[PDB]
Amino acid sequence: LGALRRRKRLLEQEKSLAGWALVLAGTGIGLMVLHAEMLWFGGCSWALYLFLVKCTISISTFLLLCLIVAFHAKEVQLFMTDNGLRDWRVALTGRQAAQIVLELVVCGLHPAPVRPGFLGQGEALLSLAMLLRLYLVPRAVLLRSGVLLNASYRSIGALNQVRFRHWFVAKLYMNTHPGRLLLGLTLGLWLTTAWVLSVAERQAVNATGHLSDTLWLIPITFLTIGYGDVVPGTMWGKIVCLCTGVMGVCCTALLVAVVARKLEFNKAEKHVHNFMMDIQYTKEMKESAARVLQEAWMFYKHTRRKESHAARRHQRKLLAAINAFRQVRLKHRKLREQVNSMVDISKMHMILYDLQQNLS
Amino acid sequence: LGALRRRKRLLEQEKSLAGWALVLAGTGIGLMVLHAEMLWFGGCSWALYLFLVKCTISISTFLLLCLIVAFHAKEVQLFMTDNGLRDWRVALTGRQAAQIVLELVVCGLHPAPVRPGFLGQGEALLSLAMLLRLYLVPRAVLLRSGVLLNASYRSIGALNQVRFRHWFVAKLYMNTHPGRLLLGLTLGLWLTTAWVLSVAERQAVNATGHLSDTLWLIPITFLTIGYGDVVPGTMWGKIVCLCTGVMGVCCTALLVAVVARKLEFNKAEKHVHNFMMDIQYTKEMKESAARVLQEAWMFYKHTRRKESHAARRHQRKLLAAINAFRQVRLKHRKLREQVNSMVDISKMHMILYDLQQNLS
Amino acid sequence: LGALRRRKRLLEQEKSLAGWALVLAGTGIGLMVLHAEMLWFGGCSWALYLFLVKCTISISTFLLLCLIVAFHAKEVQLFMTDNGLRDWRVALTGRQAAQIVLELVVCGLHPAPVRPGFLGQGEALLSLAMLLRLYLVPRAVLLRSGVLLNASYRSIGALNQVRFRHWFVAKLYMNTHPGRLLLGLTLGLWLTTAWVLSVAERQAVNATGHLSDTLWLIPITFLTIGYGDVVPGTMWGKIVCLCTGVMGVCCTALLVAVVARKLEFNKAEKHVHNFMMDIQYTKEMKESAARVLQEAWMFYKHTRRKESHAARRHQRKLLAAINAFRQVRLKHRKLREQVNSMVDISKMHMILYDLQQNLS
Amino acid sequence: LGALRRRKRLLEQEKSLAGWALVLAGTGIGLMVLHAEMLWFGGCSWALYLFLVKCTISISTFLLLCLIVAFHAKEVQLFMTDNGLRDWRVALTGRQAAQIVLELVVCGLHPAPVRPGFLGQGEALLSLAMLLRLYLVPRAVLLRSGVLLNASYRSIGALNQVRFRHWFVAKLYMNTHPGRLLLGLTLGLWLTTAWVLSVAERQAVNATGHLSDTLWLIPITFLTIGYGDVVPGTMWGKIVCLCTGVMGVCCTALLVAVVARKLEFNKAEKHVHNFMMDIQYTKEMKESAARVLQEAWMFYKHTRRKESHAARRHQRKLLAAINAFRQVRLKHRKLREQVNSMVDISKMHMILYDLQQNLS
Amino acid sequence: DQLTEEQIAEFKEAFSLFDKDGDGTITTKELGTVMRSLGQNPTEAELQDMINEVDADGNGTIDFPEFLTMMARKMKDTDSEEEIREAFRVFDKDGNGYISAAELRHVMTNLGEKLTDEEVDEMIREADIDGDGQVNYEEFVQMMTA
Amino acid sequence: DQLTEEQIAEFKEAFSLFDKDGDGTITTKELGTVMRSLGQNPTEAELQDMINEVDADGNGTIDFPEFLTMMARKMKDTDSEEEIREAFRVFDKDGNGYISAAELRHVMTNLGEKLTDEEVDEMIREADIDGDGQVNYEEFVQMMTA
Amino acid sequence: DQLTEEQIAEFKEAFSLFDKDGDGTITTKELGTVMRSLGQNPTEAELQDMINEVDADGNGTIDFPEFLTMMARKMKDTDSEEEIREAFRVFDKDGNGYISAAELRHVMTNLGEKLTDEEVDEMIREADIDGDGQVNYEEFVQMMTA
Amino acid sequence: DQLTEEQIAEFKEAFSLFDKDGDGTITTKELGTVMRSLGQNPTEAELQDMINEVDADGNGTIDFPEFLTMMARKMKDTDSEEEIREAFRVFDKDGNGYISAAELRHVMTNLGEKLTDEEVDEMIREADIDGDGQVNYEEFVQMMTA
Ligand SMILES: [Ca+2]
Ligand SMILES: [Ca+2]
Ligand SMILES: [Ca+2]
Ligand SMILES: [Ca+2]
Ligand SMILES: [Ca+2]
Ligand SMILES: [Ca+2]
Ligand SMILES: [Ca+2]
Ligand SMILES: [Ca+2]
Ligand SMILES: [Ca+2]
Ligand SMILES: [Ca+2]
Ligand SMILES: [Ca+2]
Ligand SMILES: [Ca+2]
Repeated sequence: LGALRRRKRLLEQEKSLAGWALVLAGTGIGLMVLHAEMLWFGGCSWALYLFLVKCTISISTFLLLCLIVAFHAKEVQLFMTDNGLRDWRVALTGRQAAQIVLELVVCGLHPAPVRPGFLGQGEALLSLAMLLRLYLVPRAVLLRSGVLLNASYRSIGALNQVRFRHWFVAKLYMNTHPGRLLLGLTLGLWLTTAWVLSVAERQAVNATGHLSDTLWLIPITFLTIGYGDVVPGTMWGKIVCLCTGVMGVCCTALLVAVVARKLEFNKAEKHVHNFMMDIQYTKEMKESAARVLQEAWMFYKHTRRKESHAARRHQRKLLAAINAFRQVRLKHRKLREQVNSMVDISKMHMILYDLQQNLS
Repeated sequence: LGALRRRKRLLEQEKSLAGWALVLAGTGIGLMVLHAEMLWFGGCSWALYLFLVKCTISISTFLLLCLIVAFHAKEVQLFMTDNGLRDWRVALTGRQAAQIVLELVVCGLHPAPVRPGFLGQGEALLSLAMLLRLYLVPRAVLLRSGVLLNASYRSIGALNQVRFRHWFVAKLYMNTHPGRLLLGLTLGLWLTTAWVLSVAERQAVNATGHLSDTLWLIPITFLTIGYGDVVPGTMWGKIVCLCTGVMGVCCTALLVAVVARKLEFNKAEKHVHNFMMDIQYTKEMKESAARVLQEAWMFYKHTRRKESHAARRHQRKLLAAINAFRQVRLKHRKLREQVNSMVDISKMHMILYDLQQNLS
Repeated sequence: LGALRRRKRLLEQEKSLAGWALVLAGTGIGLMVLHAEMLWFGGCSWALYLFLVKCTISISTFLLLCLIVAFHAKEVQLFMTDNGLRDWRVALTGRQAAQIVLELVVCGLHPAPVRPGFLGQGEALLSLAMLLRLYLVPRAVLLRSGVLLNASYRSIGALNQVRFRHWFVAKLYMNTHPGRLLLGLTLGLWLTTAWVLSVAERQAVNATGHLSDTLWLIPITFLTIGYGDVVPGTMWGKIVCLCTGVMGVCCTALLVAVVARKLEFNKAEKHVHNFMMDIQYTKEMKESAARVLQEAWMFYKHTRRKESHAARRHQRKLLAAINAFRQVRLKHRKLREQVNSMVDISKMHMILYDLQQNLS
Repeated sequence: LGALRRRKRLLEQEKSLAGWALVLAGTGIGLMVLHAEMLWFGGCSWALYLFLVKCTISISTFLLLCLIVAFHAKEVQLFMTDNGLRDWRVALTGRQAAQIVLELVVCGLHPAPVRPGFLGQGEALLSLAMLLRLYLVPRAVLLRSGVLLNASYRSIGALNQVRFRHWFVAKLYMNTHPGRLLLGLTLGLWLTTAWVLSVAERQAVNATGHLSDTLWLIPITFLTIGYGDVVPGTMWGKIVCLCTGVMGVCCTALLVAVVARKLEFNKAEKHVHNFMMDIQYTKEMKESAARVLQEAWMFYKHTRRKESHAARRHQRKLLAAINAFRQVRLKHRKLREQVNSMVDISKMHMILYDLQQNLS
Repeated sequence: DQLTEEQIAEFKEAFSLFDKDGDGTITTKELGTVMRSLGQNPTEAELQDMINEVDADGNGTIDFPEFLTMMARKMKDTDSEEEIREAFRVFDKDGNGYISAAELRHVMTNLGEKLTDEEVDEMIREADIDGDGQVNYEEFVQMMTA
Repeated sequence: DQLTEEQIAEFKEAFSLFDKDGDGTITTKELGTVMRSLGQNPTEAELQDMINEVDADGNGTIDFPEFLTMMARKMKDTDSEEEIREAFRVFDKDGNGYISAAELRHVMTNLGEKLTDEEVDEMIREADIDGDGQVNYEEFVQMMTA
Repeated sequence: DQLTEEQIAEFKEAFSLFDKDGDGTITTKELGTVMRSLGQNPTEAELQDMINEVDADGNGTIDFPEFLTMMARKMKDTDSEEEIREAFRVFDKDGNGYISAAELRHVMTNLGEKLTDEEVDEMIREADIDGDGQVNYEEFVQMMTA
Repeated sequence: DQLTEEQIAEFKEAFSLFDKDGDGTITTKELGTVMRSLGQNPTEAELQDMINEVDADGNGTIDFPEFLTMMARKMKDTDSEEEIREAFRVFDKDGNGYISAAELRHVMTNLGEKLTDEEVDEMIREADIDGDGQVNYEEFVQMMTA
C-alpha cells in the first residue's frame, strides 16, 4: 500500500508540474509573437525593449528547462517505484534517456540574443524555433484529465485488458465531443500558420511579405485554391506552403465524415418513418385505385353512349392512370420488402425471446 | 381539452405569420438587390427613386420588426399554455428573451438612408446587412410542413420517444427527396454568392469589381480551381473568398455520397444477377471443357499419326486451354462461395421459419 | 402468341435501326470535327470543300431525322400491340409526343449553311449544336445488349418483380466490368472536351484560343489545379470551364472508390492470413519467453557471482525483455480476440449445422 | 520428388538473380541521375567524364540485358518442369514470348552515346528512357519475400484454394504495415518526380527550367494547388504536369482512409466506454433530480411564506431544471438503447452458449 | 404453332430452368426451390396459391404449353391483367371475393371526386350482369373488359 | 365536446391506427403488435404496466374518450406529469412506492448543496400531509402540485 | 530420400500443423477442425471423400510419406491432375463414374465445332482400351496421358 | 491503514461497482454479470479459476481488504507478477504444473542462442531448491524473485 499512496502523490505532483509547464510554454509563445510584432512596428529606436524581451525569453526557457527535468525525474521515480528499484542508474534506460536528452535539445531552442535597422541571419530561424515545443500539449491533456487518476476506470480496464494510453484519451475526447475537437483544430490553424509564414519571409524595402500577405496566402493554400496573387520567394517559405496544403487536406478529409455522420436517422426513427410511409402509401393506393374506377366508369359511360371523341380522350387517361398505379404499387411493395428486411435483426431478437420461450 | 383546441388555433396562427414573414423577408431581399442594381446602372440622376426605395426598405423592415414580435409572443403564449401560467414575466426566460432580443437586433439590420456620383462608407455594409436574415427560412420550413400538426405522427413519436424537432424535419426532407435538396442548395449558391461579392468590392474609375467579374470568380473559388484572372483586393472580399471555398468543399463532399448511393443493386437484384451468372458460367464451363476434349483428341490423333509439327503446335494450345479452364473454374467457385455467403441471412431467416417449425 | 412473335420481330427491327442511327450520329460528329479543322487550317481558298461538307451534314442529319421518326413510330406500334389498340391517335400520349417532338427539335440542330477570311456569328454555336445529340448512345447500349431480348432473364425478373430498365443495364455493365466503364468515361472526356472549348473561343489575329491552348486548359480545370497560364475570355468559354471542373470532380469521386474496392482481402483470404499470423506469433512468444529466461539466468548467474556492473547492465535488459514480452502477448491476445470474433457468423452457420442437428 | 528439390533450387536461383537485377537497375538509375547533374553543372570542358559515363551506362544495361534473359529462361525451365516437357520450343508460348521480347525492348532503352556547349534532341528522351524500367521492383518484392518459398503457406492456401499471387503479397504487405507502404510511396514521389520534370524541360540562356523550379512545381501540381509562378512550356512538360496531379489525387485518396481507420474504438473499448458513461449518467441523473427537489422545496417554502418576487424568481429556475432533467433522461435512455443494441451479437453468442445448453 | 424454331428452342432452356430435374413438368417443390434461391420465402400455401393463379388444366403441375401462355403475359411490359386483378384485390377489404355497394360507397363517394350514389346505383346495376347484387371477380374482369 | 368536427375526424384515424381490427376498443395484443412493428419488444407485464399507467376505468381495454385524455398529455411538448413521475421513480431506490427520510437523507444532504436535516425534517413534516411518515406517489404528486 | 535435411525439417512443421496432437498421423476429426478454423464447413462424408482422394494405403489416416506425395501435387502451380479430374467430373452428368457415348454426343457434337459422330465413334473405339463400351476414370486418366 | 480517507472513499464506489447488490461481498454470479456486460463470455469454471487466482482466504467470495490487495497489482502499469506467471504458463506445455528439464531443453537449447546442457544442468540444480527434480510455480516465482 505504501507505494500506492506515494504513487498517487507523485502523480498529482506530475499533473501540477504539467500545468505550470503548459503555462510557461504559452508564455514563451506570447513573448515570441509580440517580440516579432514590436521589432517590425517599432523600428530601430526601441532597442532597450528588445534587449529586455530577449533576457525575458532566456529566463522563460530556463524555467522550462528546469521543469522538464523535474517532470521526467518524477516519471523515473514512478518507474522505480513500480518495480522496487533503488539504483537510479539502472532505470535510466537508453531509449528513455535518449528521448529525455532529445527533448532537452528540442526545448533548448530559443531566439538567443546576438546584439541600418534590420535583422541578422540566424536569429529569425531561432525565433522560429519556439513553436517546435508544441508537443507538450497532449501531455497536459493526458495528465489534467483525471481518467488516469480515477480508479474505477483502471479497474474495469484491467478487467478487459485495454491499457489506458494516449490513443485512449484521444478517442475519448474525440467521440465524446466530435464537433469541438475538429473546430478547435481548424480554428487554431487558420491564422496562426500564416503568422508563422510571415516570420519565414520578410522584405525590407517593399514590405511585401508581412502579416497582411501571408494571412491571405495560407488559407488559400490550405483550401487548395492557389490563386497566385502572393507567392513565396525563399525556399523556407516554399516548405511552409507545402505543409499548409497538407494540413488543409487533413482538415477537409476529417470534416467530410463529421458532416456525414449526423445525417442518417436513429435506429428508432427509421421504424417510425417507415410506419408513417406505410399508412401514407396505403391511402395513396386507395387514391390511385379510385382514380382507376372513376375513369373506368366514365369511359364505359361514354362507351354506352358511343361518344367517339370522349372515348378517345378518356382511354388515354385510363392508361395513364394504370401507369401511375403500377409505379405506386411497386413503391409500396419495395417499402414492404424493406419492412420485412427491417424485421431482420428485430425478428432475430423476437425469436431470441421466443427461443427463451423455446428453452421454456 | 380547452387548452388543446386553443393550442391548434395558436399554432395555425403561427404558421400563417411564418408565411407572411417569409414573404416580407424575400421582398426586402428583392428590394436590396434591385436597389444595388439601379444605383450602379442609374448613375446620379435618378436619386428620387433611390430615396423612395430607401423609405420602402425602412417600412418593409418595420413590418418584419412587428412580425417577429408577433411570432415570439405567441410562442411564449404557447409555453404558458402548456404549463398553465398566468404571469407573463415568469415565462420570459433569460436565454429565451436573450435569443429574442438578439433576433430583434439581427433583423434590426438594414441599409438606413443617409442622403460626385458615388457611395459613402457604411451604407454598403448596411446594404450587405440584409442577407443576414436568412435564418428565418427553416422556421417556415418547419411550420408550413404539417407533420408537427398531424396528430398520428405525434402519437407514434410519443410512443417511441423520438421528439419531433428541426433535425427530424431536415432528415425527413433529406431522405424523402435526396436529389432535390442538394440541387436546391448548390443552384441557390452558385450565382447569388457572387452577387454578394460584387456588393463587397467596387471600383469607380475602371469598373473592375462588379457582377461580370465576381460571377466568374466565385464558382472558381467554389470548385477550388483558383486561376488568378480576378483576385479580391479589399479584406472584406478576402473573407467572402474564404467562405466560398468552404461552401464549395461542403457541396462537393455532399454530392459525392449522393452519387455513390444509387450505384449498388437492390437486395433483390443481387440474387437475380447472381443466378443469371450461375447459368452463364455453367454453360461456359461446358464450353471450355469441350475445347479441352476437342484439342485433346486432335493432339492424340496427330500423336497416332506421329505428325511432329502438328503435335508441337497442338500441345501448346492444349496447355492454353487448360490455363483458361482453370481460371473459369476458379471464377465459378468464387461465385458459388458468394452464393453460399449470399444465403447467410437468407438461410438465417429460412431456419427462422424452420425454428418456428422447431417450435412446432 | 401472334402478338409475341411480332413483338420480337419489331424489337429486332428496333435494334437494327438503333445501330444505323448510332452510325449516322457518329458520322455527323466526324463531319463536324473535320469541318472545324479544315476551316481553320485551310483558310479562305478551299470554300468549295466547305460548301460540299455543309451539304453533306445537311443530308446526314436529314437521315437521322428520318431515323428517329422510324424508331419512335415502332415504339408506339409496340405500345399499341401490348394493349391491343387500333386507333393510333389514342396511344400518342401527351408527354410521349412531347418527348418525341422535343427530340425532333434537339436533333434538328445542325450547322446550317449561310454562305476577309473569317467566321460569322451564329454558325459557330450551330456547329456546337451537334454534340447535343449524344443522348442516343445509352439507347443503343440498351438495345444492342440482348438481355432485354433473352427470355430467361425476363422470366426470372418477372418472378422477382424487378423491372429491367436503363438503371438495370447500367448497373449490369458497371458491376460486370468496373474498370472498363470508368476508363472509357475519363479517357473519352480528357481530350474531346478541350476540342469543344477550342470551338467555343477563337482569336483571329493572335491565334491564342485554338486546340493547343484548350487541350492544356481543360485537363487542368478538370483536375482542379488552375494555373492561370490560359484563361477563357468569352462568357461561353467560362460556362465550359465550369462544366469541365464539374466532370473532373465527378471522375475523381468515382475513381476513389474503384481504387478502394480492390484493396481488402477475400473472405477466404482473411482466415488464411489470420491462421498464419497465429502460428507466427506462437513461435514469437516462444522466442520472447526464451529471451526472458536467457537473460534471467544470466542475471542470476552474475547475482551469485555478485558481479556488480554486470548485474547493473543485465537487469535493464531484463526489464526491456519484459516490456517487449508484454506487447507481444497483447498482440497475440488481440488477434485471438479477432479470431473469436472471426468465428461470429462462422460459428453461427456451424450451429446452423448443429441446429439441423438439433432438429435431428 | 526429383522435380521438387530441383524446383526449390531453381527458385532460389531466381531470387538471387532478382536481387542482382534490382541492384544493377538501381545502379543504372544512379548513373543517369548523376550524368544529368554533371552535364549541367560541369559545362563543356569535362567531356571525357561524360564519354566514360555513357560507356558505363552501355555496359550497365548490357548486364541487365543478360540478366532478364537468365531470369525468364529459368522461368520457362520451371514451367517445363511442372509439366514434364523436353521440347523447349513448345513451352515458349506466344503471349509469353511476346511479354519477354516486349520486356527486352523496354529494357533495351538507354541514353545511347552520340558524340556550343549544349544538348542534342533525342538524347534527352533517351536519358528519360531509363525510369521506364521501374516495373522490375514488384518482381523482387515477390521473390525476396519468402512466403512463396515457405511451404506451410502453400499447404493452407491449397487447402482453401486461394492462389498466392502478386495481389496476395501486395495485400499482405499492405495490411501488415498500413503506414509504411503509404509513406514509402508518397515520400518516394514528392521529389523524384520533380527531378524527372527538370530533365523534361531545359532553357539554356535564362536557366529557368532546372531543379529549383520543378522541385517547387511538382508538389504544387501534386497537391492540386496550382499557383502559376512556374508553368511548363513544352508539351512533354505538360504531360508530366498531368501525371503529377493524377498521382497526387491517388495519394490523397489513399491517405484519407488510412487516417480514418485508426479513429474508431476497439470492439472491447466500446463496452468499457459505454459502461463508464452508464455510471456517469446515473450519478448525473441523481444530480439533476436533486436540483429538482432542491428548487421545488425552496419554491414551496417561499410559497408558504407568500414571498411574491422570490416565487417569481424561483419558478423560472424550477422549469429550467425540469428542461435540463428531460434532456439528461433522454440521453440516458438513448445510451441504454445503445446498450440493448450493443448486446445484439453479444446476446446472440450468449444464447449460442445457451443453445449448446439447449442442445444440452 | 406460330412460334419459330429458334424461339421455341430459346424458350425451351427457360422452361428447363424451371424443370431442373427434367421431370417433364414443373412441381411445387421445384418452384419453391427457385423461390428460395432467389431470396424470398413463401409458404406451401403461397406456392399453391400462385399455382392456382396459373394452373389452367387443374393438375397442380405445369407443362410447357401452359408455360407459353404464362410467359405470354410476362414477356410484355405492363401486365394489364395483373394490374386490374390486384387493384380488385385492394377493393375486397373483407376478402369476400366480391365488391359490395357498401365497399363501393366506402371507396368512391368520399375518396375521389363526389360521385353521386344514384349514378353509383346505375353503375352497380349495369355492373351486376350476373345479377349477384355485387361484383364478382369474373364480373369485375368482364366489366373492365367491357 | 369542445373539439371541432375536423379535429374529431383527424383524431379518429389516429385512434384507428390503434384499433387495427375495428373492435371498438384497444386491447393488449393489438398494442404489443404495434410495439413490435416499431422495433421494441416489451413483455406482457410491461404492456399491462403501461395499461395500468393509462387505464382510467379499470377495464384493461382502451376506448376513444380515454384516448383523448391520453393524447392530451402527449400532444404538448413537455409532459410535466411524466417528468415528475419518473423523477419520483428515480427516488424510490427500494421500490417501496415511497420516499423514506433515509432515502431523502441519502439524496439531498450529501448530493446537492448541504440542506440541513432539521430543515429536511420540516420538509418531511409539511410533506406527509397523509401522515404516512414518508412520501407516497399521491403525496408526491400533490406535493409537487402544491 | 532425395530431399535435403533442411527441407525435410521445414516440411516437418507443416506436417505438424496437421498433426496438432502429435498422434503420429492425421485423422479425420483433426482435419475437420482445421477446415472449420479456416472458415468452411464440410460434412464427415466430404472429409471422408477427400480422404479417399488422398488415401494411398487405405487406412483412413495419413502419415508423412503420404503427405510428401500429397504436397508434391500442391507445391507446383497448376495441378494438371486435378484439372483433368474435375473436368471429368463435369462430364459425368449422371454420376455413373463413366462417360457414355450419349454424354459424348451431348457435349461435343452440338457444343464446340461440329465433330462428326463417326469420328467420335473412332474416338470412342480408340478410347475404350478397357473395352467397357464407355469411359472410366482410369480410362480417362490413361486417355489424357496417352 | 495508510490510505487517506478520500482515497478510501473513492475506492469504495469502485468496490460498489462489483458488489452491485450490496451483499457485503463479491460473488461469482455478480462478477459473471459484469463480464457479460463488458462483452466477454467466460464459463463458471473460468470465473472460478479467476477466483482461485485472487482468493486469499479461500472463501470463493471477495471482500474489500482482498479487493485492495487486488487493485494494488492492477493500479500500476506493468503487472510484473502477471507477466512472469503467464510466461510460466507458456512454458508448461504439458499442463503438469511444472517445467521439466525436457521442456527446458525443448525451449532454451535450440530456440534462443545455444546454451549448453551442462550449464542448463547447473541451472536446474540451482533451480530445484525444493529438490523436486523440476520447476514448480512456487519454485518458479521464488526463482525469478531470487
Ligand atoms: Ca420438374
Ligand atoms: Ca397444369
Ligand atoms: Ca368485398
Ligand atoms: Ca381493437
Ligand atoms: Ca379503459
Ligand atoms: Ca422508497
Ligand atoms: Ca493427429
Ligand atoms: Ca494412409
Ligand atoms: Ca456418365
Ligand atoms: Ca455482492
Ligand atoms: Ca475471499
Ligand atoms: Ca511442464
